[PDB]
Amino acid sequence: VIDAKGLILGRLASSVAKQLLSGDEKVYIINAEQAIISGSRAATLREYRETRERGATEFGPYFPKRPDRILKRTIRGMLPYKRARGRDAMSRLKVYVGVPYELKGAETVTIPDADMRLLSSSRYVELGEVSQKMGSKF
Amino acid sequence: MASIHRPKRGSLAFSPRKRAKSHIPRFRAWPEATGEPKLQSFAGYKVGMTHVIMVDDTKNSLTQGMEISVPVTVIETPAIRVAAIRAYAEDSTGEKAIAEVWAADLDPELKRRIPIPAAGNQAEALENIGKLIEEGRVSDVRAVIYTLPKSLTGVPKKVPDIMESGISARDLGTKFEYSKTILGTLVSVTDVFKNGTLVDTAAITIGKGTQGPVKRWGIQLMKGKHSRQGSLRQVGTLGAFNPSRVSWRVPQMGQMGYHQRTEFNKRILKIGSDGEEVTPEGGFINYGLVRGDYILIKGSVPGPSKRLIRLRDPIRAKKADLGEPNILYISRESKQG
RNA sequence: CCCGAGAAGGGAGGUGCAAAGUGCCUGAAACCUGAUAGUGAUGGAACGAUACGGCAUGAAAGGAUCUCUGGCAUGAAGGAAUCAUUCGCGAGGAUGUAGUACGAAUGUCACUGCCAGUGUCGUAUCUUACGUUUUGAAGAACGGGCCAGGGAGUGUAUCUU
RNA sequence: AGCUUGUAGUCCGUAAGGGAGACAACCCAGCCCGUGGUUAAGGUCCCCAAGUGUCGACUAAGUGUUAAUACUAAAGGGCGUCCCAAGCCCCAGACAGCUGGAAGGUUAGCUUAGAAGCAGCUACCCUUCAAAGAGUGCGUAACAGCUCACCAGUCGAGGUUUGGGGCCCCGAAAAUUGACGGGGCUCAAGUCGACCACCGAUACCACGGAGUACCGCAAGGUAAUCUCGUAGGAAGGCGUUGUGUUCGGGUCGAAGCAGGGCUGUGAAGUCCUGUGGACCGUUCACAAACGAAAAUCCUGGUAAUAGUAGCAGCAAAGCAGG
RNA sequence: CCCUAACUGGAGUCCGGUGAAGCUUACAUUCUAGUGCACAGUCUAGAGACCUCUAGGGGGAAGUGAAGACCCCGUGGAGC
RNA sequence: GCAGCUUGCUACCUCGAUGUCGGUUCUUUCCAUCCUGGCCGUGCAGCAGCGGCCAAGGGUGAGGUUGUUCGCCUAUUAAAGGAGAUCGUGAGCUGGGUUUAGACCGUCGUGAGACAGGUCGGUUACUAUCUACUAGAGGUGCCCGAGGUCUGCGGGUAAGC
RNA sequence: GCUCAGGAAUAAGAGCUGAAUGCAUCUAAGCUCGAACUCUGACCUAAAAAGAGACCUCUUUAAGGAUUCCGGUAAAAGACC
Ligand SMILES: [Mg+2]
Ligand SMILES: [Mg+2]
Ligand SMILES: [Mg+2]
Ligand SMILES: [Mg+2]
Ligand SMILES: [Mg+2]
Ligand SMILES: [Mg+2]
Ligand SMILES: [Mg+2]
Ligand SMILES: [Mg+2]
Repeated sequence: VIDAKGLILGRLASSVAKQLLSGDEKVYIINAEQAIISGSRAATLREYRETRERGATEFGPYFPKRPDRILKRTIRGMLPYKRARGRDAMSRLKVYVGVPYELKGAETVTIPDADMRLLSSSRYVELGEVSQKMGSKF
Repeated sequence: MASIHRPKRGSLAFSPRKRAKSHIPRFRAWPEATGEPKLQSFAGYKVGMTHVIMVDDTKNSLTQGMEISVPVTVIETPAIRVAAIRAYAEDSTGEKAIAEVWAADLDPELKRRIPIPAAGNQAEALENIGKLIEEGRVSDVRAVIYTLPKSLTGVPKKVPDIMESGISARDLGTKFEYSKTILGTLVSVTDVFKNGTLVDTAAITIGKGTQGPVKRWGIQLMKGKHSRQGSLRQVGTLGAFNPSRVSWRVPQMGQMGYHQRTEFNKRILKIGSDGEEVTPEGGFINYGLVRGDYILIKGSVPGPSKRLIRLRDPIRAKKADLGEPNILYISRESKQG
């Protein structure tokens, strides 16, 4: 299992996507609600608001609201989910808000690359804040 | 092009407009408890309409202190039985049922709806729920009630209707204790609502079958010379050249009626016990005559006669405590001719 | 002879080398009915080419130093890993190990009973049909529903090579 | 003006294959078939093969992440931030503050009463002391003080004026929902100056094979200096029907038809199995009513549409029993 | 007409019998932007989409009917 | 400098047909804000004005002339904003104008005839194959078999102004 | 006949703290308010949510479901009660 406590969003997603595609057992991202998204507050909120309200009702883009749904969607883009390889990879990913009971006390590991300590300044927001600004109870 | 502006035809806050999946209204939101323990809902069957002459007492109203005529809907409310207790758990993904305990004694006619539960665990299951609440897992408690339509005569059915209600208290322990006290008993309408208070009503509306755009959305007919050219009750245009599709917001034909609707701030004018005080000569049309206890509601109520009406205490009321209405005359004229 | 209302038609049973059963020689395709193989109700398209797999078939006309798996000898272009010395702020370089171990293929000795081929499905790369008019065609330019057959530089005189 | 008309080179037309998101004519490359190897353009976080590579700085705007390009916004400004140079004052003491001073005379010339430093001539209103003024402003008929300019005590280290550059910000508003190719990216997965390793074509190298050009009596020899192709020119072959001639096959099963095996670069040939029941080839030559996928082609057969429209409108006619 | 409502008979809807024709290279469950002979269901990148059937009005297929009647051209015609 | 909402310029697509102007019906988008919400300045006492900034949720109507768009006028009103969608919308409607064949008036021509001037008259085709949408059903997938009661990933809203 | 708010985070804007630039300064970090906008709260729909759900009861040659029959709070056919 992978703990998303204080990790960059795209860096984490890229690493997880590649080592899903390499072919192994399934992976678990827990605490997927305090992942970091570097960038100023206003710009992040603006971009996510425009992403949220963009579709048409019958067939438009249905961007999710829940935090783990957002993280799953972010990983979904770095992956050929229309092919068979990509669909099989998407079948082996499980991102949880908080800690599920069955993964309680499980052994964890982290991506040493995606670390908020590796950031120049203090210009970032946490994923749960954007989730609540988009109107989600988690 | 100098266009003349017009509000949109009909409301899109109720779409899609499809048949209700059940014949029993379901409540999505329960109010906040502000008093001693009690149920937050009740059920009954609609009969018909009359009018009463009551001394006006609405504060600050123009017609204060003088007689007025008011339309009222009479609703038959035989006593209900509290048949089970259900416990819910809160987590990230919302509430989740985690336990139920049924009453030992039940009506034999409940076998028509579901097979009768057998008396297994009653004390042990209740203490199990108590231990769960003691270890802080349970968040709220709900009661399961059903009606007993066999006592009425104007309603042909003899099979009960099962639904879930809510208990009103300021603590989970109090709700559990009250639910234990009232489990497996008969609750009368007077134990839930006080005379003169407001309520919210839900019910399935009258069904009209498939209807066209004019009667379903209230669009305009074709006027003048266009009224005799081939299209009179059809819609004008289905869309523009681009986008090359028909929008879901364009009026079209389909199901009309038999949806679930809610009415707000209906006042209760009288809690009765004897049916001879409301029954007109010759009885109500297509129903018969009232036999049990009833209740008078100011205004109209969604749904036709012989339909189940659910009641819950108000969720968006404004006005303060009103008081007991002063009913002077209740019309018992024949509804026929 | 049996069924059938039957001068309909069907079944059984005969004639004839052979049903060729009356507009009856042979009896193609489009189209229609059934059966068999592959696939199939979470799925993206010029309907295919190339390589690798699943399932089904592989009697004749195709292979028997042939199919499968390995050993040994020679091996063109190319050509490491490992270790040591040394240079560089560093990622790394140079020399030696070494043109060595390997390397398309060419021969040879055992081993095995399959391989070639055909149908359909899956995975990876690539491709927006065909003729024509056009500077430019996948075109929102024109032509064709489909199948069979028919369908377009020929003769006399004269000149030139 | 993706306008019109010239000119030099090279291309598309008639040009594959590799890379640019897709791209007639932009970059690498001009191409017979098969196998191995190394590179070009371009790239190396994931989609996607190979770097979460190295060194030194910049950007805080999601700016940017777009060789050329018909696809990318300007003048002007910025005490936004990063650099270079030039002057000026400077620890015996520069700037911002803490302070007061700005007293001599004047109430300056002023008619309105009054514009008494602040409507309207003048001039430093003191010989003199840091300061002392014809002087801005709260006040201000006029003033007046409070005090402007202007210096003085005070702290205790750098301060200040200009010019030339890099990036960014404002200037910056459009109509279905949405385009760095997408996800995303902040000491970078952006920009600038350098560097290292690897990936990546039919290019280049090696081996085998086909054809062609030219020479040679033949055997065979040479080809880094041969292998793209529309209009078009030229050479050699396959097939259909028949005639002259040579050699044959067939009721122990000809032609034809359906499906298969092998040969040939190919037009095509030959053989096998099922059906069929009477004719068919071959050597050397010669002939033609000689080869079809297309003409809103001609004739015949037959689909979908589809168990659909119609069987109502001007004369709505039938029911019981036998 | 404001502003539409109820009703009547014939069709339609449902069942039995009878029984055509016209568009058609192929495939096809789509939507947005770009690109492209500058107006794409099929290309490029995304977003969506379980399959079959019935009813319904006509948004799109630059829907079908048809070698443009408007303009020009032809050392083409006719009438006046 | 921006927009492409007026008129020009060009000739890249369409002549084996992409059915014109205005109005009507219905849906949607933009903001460069007419009213409604919030702020700043004033040569803003109050009332009411003038100028600017944020904001596209809701509203933006009834009539007389005219085919008209445009524009003028009338009485209300919080205000009676402007544009885009093949100058949205004819397999939805209308046919007033323009754009056929008939005739009259004026002006041109010797004349047949013409006007870029006026006036009167003058046929609106189709049984929906595919897709999209609006509603109603039958399957298969997940699943011990069946029934019941719930949760809520998501979708919609102007539900009030 | 009924037809509300309240709250969270914000735009223009108004302030607090505060240095670069000893002072001053709404801004460079940080913080507090602030719209008919946005979100939440009401309301309608929603296990075909492919992570394809939770709980309870009855019963596995049964529970139960359909067809026939008498009907309508429903209804184009189906479905529904
Ligand atoms: Mg040409
Ligand atoms: Mg032929
Ligand atoms: Mg060329
Ligand atoms: Mg190319
Ligand atoms: Mg040629
Ligand atoms: Mg033919
Ligand atoms: Mg000529
Ligand atoms: Mg139309």
